[PDB]
Amino acid sequence: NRLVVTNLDKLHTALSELCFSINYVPNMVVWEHTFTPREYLTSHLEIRFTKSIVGMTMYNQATQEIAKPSELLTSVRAYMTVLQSIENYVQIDITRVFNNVLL
Amino acid sequence: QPSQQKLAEKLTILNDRGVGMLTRLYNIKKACGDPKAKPSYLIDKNLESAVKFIVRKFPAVENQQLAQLQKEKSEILKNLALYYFTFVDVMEFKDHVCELLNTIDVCQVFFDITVNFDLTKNYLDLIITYTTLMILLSRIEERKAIIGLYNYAHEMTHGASDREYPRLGQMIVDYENPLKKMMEEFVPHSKSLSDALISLQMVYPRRNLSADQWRNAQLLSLISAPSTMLNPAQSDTMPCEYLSLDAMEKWIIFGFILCHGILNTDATALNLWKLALQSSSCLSLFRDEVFHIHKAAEDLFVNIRGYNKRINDIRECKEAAVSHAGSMHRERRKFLRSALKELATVLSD
Amino acid sequence: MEELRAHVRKYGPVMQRYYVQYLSGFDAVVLNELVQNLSVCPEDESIIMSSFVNTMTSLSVKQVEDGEVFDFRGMRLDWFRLQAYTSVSKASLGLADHRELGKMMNTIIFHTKMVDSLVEMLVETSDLSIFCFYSRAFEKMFQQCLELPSQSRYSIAFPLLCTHFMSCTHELCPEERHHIGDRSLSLCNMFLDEMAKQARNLITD
Amino acid sequence: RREIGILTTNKNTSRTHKIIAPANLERPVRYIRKPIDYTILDDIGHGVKV
Amino acid sequence: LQGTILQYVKTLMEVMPKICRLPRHEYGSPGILEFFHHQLKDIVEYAELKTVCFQNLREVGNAILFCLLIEQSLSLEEVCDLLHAAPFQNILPRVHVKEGERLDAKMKRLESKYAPLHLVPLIERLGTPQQIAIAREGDLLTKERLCCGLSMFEVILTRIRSFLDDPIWRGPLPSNGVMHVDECVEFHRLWSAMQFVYCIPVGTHEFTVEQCFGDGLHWAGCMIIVLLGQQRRFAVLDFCYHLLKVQKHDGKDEIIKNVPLKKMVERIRKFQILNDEIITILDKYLKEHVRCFQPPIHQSL
Ligand SMILES: [Cl-]
Repeated sequence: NRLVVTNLDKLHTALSELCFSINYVPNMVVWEHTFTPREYLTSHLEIRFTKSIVGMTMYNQATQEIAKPSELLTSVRAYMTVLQSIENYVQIDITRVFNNVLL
Repeated sequence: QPSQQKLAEKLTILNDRGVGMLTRLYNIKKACGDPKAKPSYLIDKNLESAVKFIVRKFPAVENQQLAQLQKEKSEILKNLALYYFTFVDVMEFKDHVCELLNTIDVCQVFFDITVNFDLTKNYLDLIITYTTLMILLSRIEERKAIIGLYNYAHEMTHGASDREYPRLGQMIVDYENPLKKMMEEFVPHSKSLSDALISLQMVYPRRNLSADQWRNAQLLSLISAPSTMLNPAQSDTMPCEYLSLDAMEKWIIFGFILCHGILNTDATALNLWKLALQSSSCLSLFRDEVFHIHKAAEDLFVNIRGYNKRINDIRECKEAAVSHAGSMHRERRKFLRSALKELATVLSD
Repeated sequence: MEELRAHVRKYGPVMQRYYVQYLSGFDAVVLNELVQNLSVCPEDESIIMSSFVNTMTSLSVKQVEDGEVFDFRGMRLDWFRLQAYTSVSKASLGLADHRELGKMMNTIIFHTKMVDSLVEMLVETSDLSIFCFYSRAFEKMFQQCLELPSQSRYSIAFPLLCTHFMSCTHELCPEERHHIGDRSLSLCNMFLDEMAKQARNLITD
Repeated sequence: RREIGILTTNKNTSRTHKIIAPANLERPVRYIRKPIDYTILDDIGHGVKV
Repeated sequence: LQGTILQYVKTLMEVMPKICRLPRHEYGSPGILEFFHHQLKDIVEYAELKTVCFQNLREVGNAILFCLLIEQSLSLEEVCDLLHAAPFQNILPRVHVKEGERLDAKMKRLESKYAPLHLVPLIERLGTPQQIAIAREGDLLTKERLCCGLSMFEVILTRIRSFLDDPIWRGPLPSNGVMHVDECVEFHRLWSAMQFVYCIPVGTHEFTVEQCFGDGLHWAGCMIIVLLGQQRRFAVLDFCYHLLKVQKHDGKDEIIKNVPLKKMVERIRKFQILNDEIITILDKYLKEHVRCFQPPIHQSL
């Protein structure tokens, strides 16, 4: 039943609602300056993807611990699947953020 | 010579000028309200004694008190000239308005918002701009100190007082309680002003209805009568249909104060004023500077003899505004979200 | 409100076309029918009213198609002037005895605005530059919008409102213009950054 | 590639800056006092002279 | 679409009430619910609505979903291929620039380091005409992928639209010369009746529409509406959305014809959310002159 609301339902709905706003207008002109909302999203996704990848490596100098490469790769793939879906909501090229971050 | 009085031109130019003056005065009030933005001569602990002297003796211009002021005379003239000559421009604006209002009285002008919309609207805008400008001025507490300091520095530089000071000093004092002064000043304006304001009964009341009544009329619905979607949306009072309710409310509230006589003689005028008094608790003087209606109106009316019936009206209207206005406006916003959503969507389709 | 404003800006030519036809093909007929039925009015007034009719008839949809910039400031000020001439006491043409003339003319003036004043009309009826002077409330409303999923849909309204800020300025106070300008840019940037950060946070989750 | 190519179209996605400042920044204008002038509308419509 | 769905749409459009007005707020939400129950009784009681109509739509939805999701997987596959191709294809990521260095200075210097890995130039230097030609062809196949500048879902949708040429999807021309309002002669109106049915709460031990068909059902129904350009009129004229709107206003809660109103409007909101997401997605991927009207004309001319 759709009345039973999962955490993922809440996150998914909140994401789609907000992306409607971010994708609503290609740009706006405020005092002759041009602002492009999607470019704020692109930039943050690049930085966040980088941040999460290094995070999921779980590297600790002092204890000499690090993630099993297979487990890191599994998580990176899940991330990429979710990130790819953003193209459903916003006129952004996620391929090029993948390129930027992963290379 | 009534067709060479250039009312349309004079009203347009003065109305625009007044907005500019309100904007300039707004910025003086904010800067002088903020101790970090105030001119340094008003903060300085050394000059406060010289300032106290000027303020107490204002407007009379004339020592160990002006000792500190003596050496800083050129800097005072330099840094207070912007503020001083703004006050000068407020006075000149006032003189121009008073002259135009007198001319209109003499011309015995027919005023009807549903007929000569532009003439009526401009006439009312100017009176309200004038009124709100004088009230705003009265809130600039440091205005005497500023005008004085500039002039006192002027007379110990060039010998005598500034050209405009005598008349400026007088305006400051005469309008210290701006609405009291203006109520007596508008006695001769009262006939034409009440005529213009009374014409508002054809618009304001029907524009000031509830969300419930908006639903009954299916207000702004394009689809309530499907066969009329091609037919133009029109009335014989087009500019009246979108004229700001907020603007009208100020016209009514201040306007009827200015021709108070009509509030005792005319029930139509009284009931109009009260409808407006029931709808808000405060009005916008300019931007975020607000005027608290019922307190200020009571203060004025308690000091006049023949209007000690009006205090009851004000207080009854005050309670209604505090109790019911909030919720009435809340329901309007709910209705408008639905109506604007549906309207935007149909129009996009 | 922003959607309605956007319709007016995008489909301006639609509105101009409709109202140039209205002015030329209907308003001009009824105004002519009314003016010719006036028995007595001075030359100054008569020159003005015939110029209304002349202006309206000389319009065509072709001018819209060609993308011409219309100007009716003259016509509107003349109606204002005519109001003043016909409203003073002992006027040879008394507007109080010709109420239907004023009502017809006010309609016609609205029509001229639908041609040349659509940008100005949006400012008149919907400017919200006021938020510049209620910055605390503006930001608080934004936060409240973001934290409520069903309202965050509309969060783009806040950066869009920043475009209004310049409308609050006047040629007689240029001292404040740049300060208000810089405020509109700073707020727009902040709103768009915060919207992006929240989408980023939801994606991470 | 030819077979899958039949099912493709160009994706109209491009990159730009977050904020683009105008080519020319607005010049700050100095405040000059000038008197009320009732003639500035005489050339608009059917004007009347003093 | 042109077979069994068309057949049932044509059938149900006739069973559908000729005219159905959205009752004014004043009647109250309970009465509006009762009104819809009565007006849409024959759609509600239609025995094969789920077994045939919802079933066939779910299949359309699942098919269109498969295309979207397979394109996304392909894009993920291509981007990973290209990342591994990069070192042999001269493609370098942006490098960090310390103070006193230039971006162009180090990028050229890093290009020198990985020059022995640049495949085509090396073979052009040391390989045979046969080797060179194969490498040149191979390089072109490796760099030119769909993710680089091409997409498919738009083409999928554009082509499905051409399957809806039958006159009963859009119906007759509007009486008012603008749009239908009270008439039920467009698909979106039938979908609104179907939505009414699936929003009705069922027993606590009964399976729901979402348990039986999942999202595919709504993807199909919404796809038809979008491709017919009926999504704005659906948003305005939908029965359930109207009931939700009025209930929000009056806050009444009654059990009308065994349908607890509060529960009903809660479900409507859930499907409204889903529909808006789907419609928005379809519109996004589906990335001029408008019909103008005549102002009144005087008898004079
Ligand atoms: Cl500010």
